[PDB]
Amino acid sequence: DMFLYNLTLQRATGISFAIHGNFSGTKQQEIVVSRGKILELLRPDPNTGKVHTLLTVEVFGVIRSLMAFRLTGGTKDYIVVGSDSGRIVILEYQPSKNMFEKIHQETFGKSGCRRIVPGQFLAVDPKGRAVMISAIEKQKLVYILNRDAAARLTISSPLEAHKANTLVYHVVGVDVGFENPMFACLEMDYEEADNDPTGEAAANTQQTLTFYELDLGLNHVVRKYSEPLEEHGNFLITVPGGSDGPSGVLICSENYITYKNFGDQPDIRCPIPRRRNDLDDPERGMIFVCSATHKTKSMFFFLAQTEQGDIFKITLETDEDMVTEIRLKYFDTVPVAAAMCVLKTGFLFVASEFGNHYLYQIAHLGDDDEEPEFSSAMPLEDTFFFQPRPLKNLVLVDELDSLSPILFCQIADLANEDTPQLYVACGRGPRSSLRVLRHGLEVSEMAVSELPGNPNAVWTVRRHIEDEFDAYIIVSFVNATLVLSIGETVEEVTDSGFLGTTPTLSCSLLGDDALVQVYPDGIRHIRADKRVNEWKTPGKKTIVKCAVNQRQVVIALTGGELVYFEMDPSGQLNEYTERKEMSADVVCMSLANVPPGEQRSRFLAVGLVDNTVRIISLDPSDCLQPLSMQALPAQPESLCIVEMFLYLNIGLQNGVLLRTVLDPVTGDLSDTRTGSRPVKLFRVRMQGQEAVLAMSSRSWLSYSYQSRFHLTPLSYETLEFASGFASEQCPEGIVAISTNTLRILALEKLGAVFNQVAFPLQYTPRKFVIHPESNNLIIIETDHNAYTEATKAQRKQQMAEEMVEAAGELAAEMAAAFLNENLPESIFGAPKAGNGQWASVIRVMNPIQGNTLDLVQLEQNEAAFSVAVCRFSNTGEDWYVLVGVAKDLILNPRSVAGGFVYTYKLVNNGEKLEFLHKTPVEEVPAAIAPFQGRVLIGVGKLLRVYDLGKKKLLRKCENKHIANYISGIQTIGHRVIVSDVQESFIWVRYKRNENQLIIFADDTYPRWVTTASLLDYDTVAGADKFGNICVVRLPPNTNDEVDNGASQKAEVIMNYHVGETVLSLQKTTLIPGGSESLVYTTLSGGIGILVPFTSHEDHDFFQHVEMHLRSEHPPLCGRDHLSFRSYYFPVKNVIDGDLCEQFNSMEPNKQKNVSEELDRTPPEVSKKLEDIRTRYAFDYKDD
Amino acid sequence: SKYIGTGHADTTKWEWLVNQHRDSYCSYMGHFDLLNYFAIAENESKARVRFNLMEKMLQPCGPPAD
Amino acid sequence: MGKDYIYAVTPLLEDALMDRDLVHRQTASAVVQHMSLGVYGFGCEDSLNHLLNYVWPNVFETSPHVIQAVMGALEGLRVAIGPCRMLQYCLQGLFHPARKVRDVYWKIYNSIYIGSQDALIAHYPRIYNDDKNTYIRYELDYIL
Ligand SMILES: [K+]
Repeated sequence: DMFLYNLTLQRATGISFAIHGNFSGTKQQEIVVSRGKILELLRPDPNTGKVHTLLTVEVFGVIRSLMAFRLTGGTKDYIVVGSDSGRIVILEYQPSKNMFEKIHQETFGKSGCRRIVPGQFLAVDPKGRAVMISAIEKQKLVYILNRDAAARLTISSPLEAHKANTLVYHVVGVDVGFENPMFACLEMDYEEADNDPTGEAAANTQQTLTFYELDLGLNHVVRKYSEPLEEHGNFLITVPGGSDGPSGVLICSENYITYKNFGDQPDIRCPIPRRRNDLDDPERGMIFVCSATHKTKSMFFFLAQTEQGDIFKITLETDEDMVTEIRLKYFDTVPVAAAMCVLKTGFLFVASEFGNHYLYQIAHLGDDDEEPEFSSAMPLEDTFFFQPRPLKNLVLVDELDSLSPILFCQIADLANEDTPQLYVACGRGPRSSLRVLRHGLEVSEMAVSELPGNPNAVWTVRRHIEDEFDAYIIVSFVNATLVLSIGETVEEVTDSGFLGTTPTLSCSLLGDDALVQVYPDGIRHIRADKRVNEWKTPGKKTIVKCAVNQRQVVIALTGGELVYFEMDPSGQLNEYTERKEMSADVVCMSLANVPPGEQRSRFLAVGLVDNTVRIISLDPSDCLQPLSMQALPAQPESLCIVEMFLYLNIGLQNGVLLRTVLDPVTGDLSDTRTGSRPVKLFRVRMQGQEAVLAMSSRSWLSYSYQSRFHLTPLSYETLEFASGFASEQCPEGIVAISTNTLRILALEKLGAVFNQVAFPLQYTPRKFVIHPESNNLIIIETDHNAYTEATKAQRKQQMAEEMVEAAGELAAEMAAAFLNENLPESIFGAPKAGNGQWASVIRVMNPIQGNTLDLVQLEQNEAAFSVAVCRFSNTGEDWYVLVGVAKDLILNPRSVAGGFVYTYKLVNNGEKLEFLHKTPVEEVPAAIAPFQGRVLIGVGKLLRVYDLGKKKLLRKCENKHIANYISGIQTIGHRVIVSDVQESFIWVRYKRNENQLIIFADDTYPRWVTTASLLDYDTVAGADKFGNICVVRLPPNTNDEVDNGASQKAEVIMNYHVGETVLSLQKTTLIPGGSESLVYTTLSGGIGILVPFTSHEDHDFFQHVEMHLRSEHPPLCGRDHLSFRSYYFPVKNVIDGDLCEQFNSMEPNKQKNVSEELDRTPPEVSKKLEDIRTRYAFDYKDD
Repeated sequence: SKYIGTGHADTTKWEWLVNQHRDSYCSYMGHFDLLNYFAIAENESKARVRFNLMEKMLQPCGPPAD
Repeated sequence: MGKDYIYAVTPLLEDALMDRDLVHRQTASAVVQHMSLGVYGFGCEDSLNHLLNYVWPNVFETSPHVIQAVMGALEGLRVAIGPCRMLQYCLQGLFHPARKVRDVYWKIYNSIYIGSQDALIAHYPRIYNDDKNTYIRYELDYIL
């Protein structure tokens, strides 16, 4: 029994359905987005656009439909949600309770998305009084939303609309004027298509736009009319009827757009226009994907969008009930969205399907244009040819980040700080990119200025104390200093007074306008009136460290010699009488900033070579005298007296931490170790409060926060300095340096998630590998339906010739501007073509900087699949690059052509590729697995074993018992894991004495395998298409030495439906000094981990917590939770995480009911659930 | 018997076969992320995938016997 | 809580479940159902499979009450064992040339089919195509 405990770290960020409205009840307006199972509410900012996330809630089910409405006269919008099980819910918001109040449920059908069970398509009436649910079969139900005088929602009985053998493409109800309500549907019959032996009813059968009628008085649903369409139809808008504009639907379809009211209405058609100078196949049409009714009291205009990123401002024209013109006019070109919303005061929320999410502010209203408007009234047989064009109306307010779809994640360290980074190659088309993920606190980037040299320490200190703006930026090199001034156009300044030919070791403000620098030849007291009080160093000694204050200057030379200065009420210096010398040199000291109440601070924590921190008073009564010394485990580098009652901290010579309260006797401590690189305690300002930005391997931060302690890192790579900052660019920031940079950073956040940086790419990256030796990356990039660079080039020039061929003065040229701009494929879409077209690009990239190393481009119809940098046995110590290629994948129906394998030599410290040879193979290669100094290739159905020859590969060994088809392959150093596409994993042992491949173990349970990552010699941690993580252990009864597929088997230990698709498993340790964790990333952009336990007592504790938490608190959308994870398989031996972590969210009387039901206090329960995350994952609390 | 998909002592392989096709495609439409899989796999848009599925609802497995 | 107390019940259910009498088959089959519902998601299957192999040949029996208890028995074995192993012990004589065994295997197949059809999607056996029609769902066969 090895039970597992799910958990999550980054929620799925893929938008699929965005409706909006007023759920606060107020004038303000909020957007219900919907993720895969994570419902989420947002709020834009009407002043700077930052979308501040407010509520997020799991529903543990499948969100299949999502429509808002509002009853007559109400001001609080609701939400309807359709479930996977045959029960519909209605929600409601609570602005103070901060949760979703359920209202009512109805039971009408079975569970699971069947055919005849409704829940698929959801129709609401625009008056809120009726609502309709409808499957893709006979069962269509209509409800009536009556409100009584008790301010609730008295729902009614279900209304039967059974009808044998029909389909439904789409259902949206009709804006009728206070009548028996009308519901539209694009039906399709097929009972004609079920008897013909010749089978011509697959043709000659088209949609009817049947309308449905409720009868309130007589309590039955009757059908209104039925009229045949012409061409097949995707989605439909309801035209706003009532007293403003006519009542109809306008059917978008294959290349046309068609109004069709019922009545005596004649039906306009108008075709969808095409771009100037297409680069496509003219076989493919163009349809729409989304629609956005902008209902205003005075008028309305639509904004719908094509495939290729084109928003159309359809300005409808009509009569009182007749229709006159559907004239068209484009709005602009943005990236692709799947649903989007328009917000008042002109906000547009472009919600992409892939990658980032956008938010546009409408800068120019109305129709102010020079490109001509189109119409349906024009005679044309030729379609309208319009211009593509840059961004002209809209402006991009903010770029909301997302990560979906995460394809191939690897967890590894490719830098010099402790934490393993997350390299994720994810994207879609030419918008794809490579993203570096880290996990520390939200470091806000402010300024970048790269300089030659090595800055060590750079302060930002005021000139005068009254200012909320600082004065200078002091970039101290090794051989000089760079002095900068904040004139908001920051350049090198001269009249600062410093003039640092020597490096600056501290910057402090002693006088009211007197700045003090610390340099190895002395101390230069610099009043704002340019007077120089230069202190000289006696002898050839150098100053090492110092301890500054607003009235005290404590320094330390070589020899442990303390020289104390004093600020007068006049503002000048007086040297203290006794220079207290030490037995060891001073490695670090600490003196606080003075409080405004007292005139001086007492303590002086002095770290030495003697490894004994010493407490020294600086009062005039006991100044420079011993108080208490205390030995230390290592040699510190810095010390900092900080606040949030007196505090001190001690950083060791590795990235570990201890604590020390500031006192004549020390009492409190909690240690934290998350280090191998020494700690630098530098002063910061966290929202009006001081903390210690400890700089180690990472830039760590321990802070008291109302005595809620946290050891917290920064979400950025290695740094070496910090201080405060205040300017017009950033009134509260952090000045940070590293090797060969100069940056301004900032910290503003209390919460903790991943924070990232991204690298641009070209195609959709299938897979990449690490170079071991030089530590570089090998990206392979592959698209279906694409043109490569050369075919794009000579295609454009050939089409230019084809525009010289048009037989006419050829008295002027379009080519002079037409050969100028290649549109950036980042934003201007992509020239998609073909059915068997392919492309391929292979790239090397360095993750420290941004730049690329080598580029290879390939054949048109030959696209790269796999790669493994491997050394071979019988050759030298040199790595290669292998690439498999397939040929002409007519993918549906599957018919392929062949394969080839390249070989690149990987020279120049892995920084330049070169071709060596090429070999043929009759079928698609899908496997490059290095193995015992040779490479393995599993091709098609026949598993093979190759080796390098000087002109080709030299086939040695080959299996053919493998039944269907071979997808992937992974090997422990002896045994071989075969990833069969229908059957489960197949264990293969190879005879080295005989050259023979042997299958000895199998499964009876066919799983649609994608990926795997192994843990030991006997357990295989697989995945699935649909979302079933599975692990199968080999029994120790399996005879290793042998000669349905096998009588012996391998038994399941785990089956756990996730609900999304998992792509790259990797067991690792996320935090330093931690434990094992089997990380699953998933397709929708999320990250999930897995957990091993300690004891059956802990496990049955959590199990009883499940036993009571399920029925004593049901899920939100009414999904039977055990029947949700138990969807395909019976679940075996997993404890869910997020179900059992709603104790932080339930009602306090039920906290009493459950916590006292198990006889345990809620601080004990919540502390127990703190312990798991602080143990394994990214939790930050400091004991 | 009145439920759709009930077999009996005369139902043939074409009937059972086209039934498991039709509820297969209804299941494909029924999920929410396998469409994102097919849209990432071959390069399309999701509405194109939905429309191709709904058009291949009445086509596939062709004409019957005889 | 009777999950650790099933093992000694199994040979007890062997002399019970062996072919003696109507009350044994009927009530003991109801015990198969109730046990099968008590253990649901609780870490026990192979015992129940060893039950299942003794359950299965009892199907061809003429009395309607005891075949009814066989039906609900197979419904409990459906919900605990899973749909896969039910269907794998189902597909044998679906097309057998005899109406008597066909009424049987179709009837069990309908009682499988109404309950949780949506789970059957992955567990369909793939059948390769003839000349006239396409039988391969390539949707289950796309490769990245
Ligand atoms: K030392």
